Amino acid sequence: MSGIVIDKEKVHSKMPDVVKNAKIALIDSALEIKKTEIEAKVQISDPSKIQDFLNQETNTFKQMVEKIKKSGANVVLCQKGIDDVAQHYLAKEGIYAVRRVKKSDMEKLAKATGAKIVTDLDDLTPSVLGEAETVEERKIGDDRMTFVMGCK
Amino acid sequence: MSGIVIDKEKVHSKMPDVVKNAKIALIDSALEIKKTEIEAKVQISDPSKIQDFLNQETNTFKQMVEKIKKSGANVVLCQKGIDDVAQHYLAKEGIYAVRRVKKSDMEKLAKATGAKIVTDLDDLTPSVLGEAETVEERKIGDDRMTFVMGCK
Repeated sequence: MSGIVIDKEKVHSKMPDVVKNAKIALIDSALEIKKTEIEAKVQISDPSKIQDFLNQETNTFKQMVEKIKKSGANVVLCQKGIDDVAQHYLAKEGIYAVRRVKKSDMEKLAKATGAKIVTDLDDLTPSVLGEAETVEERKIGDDRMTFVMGCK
Repeated sequence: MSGIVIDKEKVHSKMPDVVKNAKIALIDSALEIKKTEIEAKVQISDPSKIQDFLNQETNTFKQMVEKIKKSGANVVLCQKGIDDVAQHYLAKEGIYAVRRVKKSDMEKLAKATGAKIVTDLDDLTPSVLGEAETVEERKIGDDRMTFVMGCK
């Protein structure tokens, strides 16, 4: 019982309330494509290739999000936002996810869990993850916070 | 040998050069989603649901385009543009497709083939198609035109 509390709650529904022996993935990168990248890439596209382009992205993205499960991670604390496509997948995988985690929390979590805050998903591997005996969400007053306990 | 010539060529590659006993689908509707509908629907969306929305569209669209094969049509002459996603599918189905067909040509084709120019895909059925002994593309001088012959 040594830890970090985070005033954030799991981003999704059917995500676990508790995770015993958590393999924590600290992602500094955003698990979502900015409205500006898409709008810009859509405007500059030939009218006929808009849907083709959009499919390539959603597939690349789904392939990229999947690199989280492949690392064996069962908990992912993202510094940025996590979009709905990424929320659903992580939910089905039973992965506990939190978004908009403060930079300070990310740094603390890093040192307390021995995880390496990755800025890109192709760098997410079993070795850059953090360890913690238990990661869980609970009601603390009128707030739902995330508790990272037993920081190994 | 009675017909309509169209100064347009098949929109795709691996589409047939000839179609014997053509079952012609006259589509007044566009087989593509306007850049403006998407850009607008993307801007007004919550940043996180952009990709979800985009997937729903591509699937609805692919389901809608498929209503062409289901009618038994082997030739589709669209009054508007046909996007790349729609070009590929039609190509795999061996369906001869042409886009940006002039309104006058559409009306002529209608009366000469007995087809009903549909403005919506859910109205495409075996009965609203036209008949023609042969629909084919060929080089006429420095142009590649479409010839609808044996108009039944």
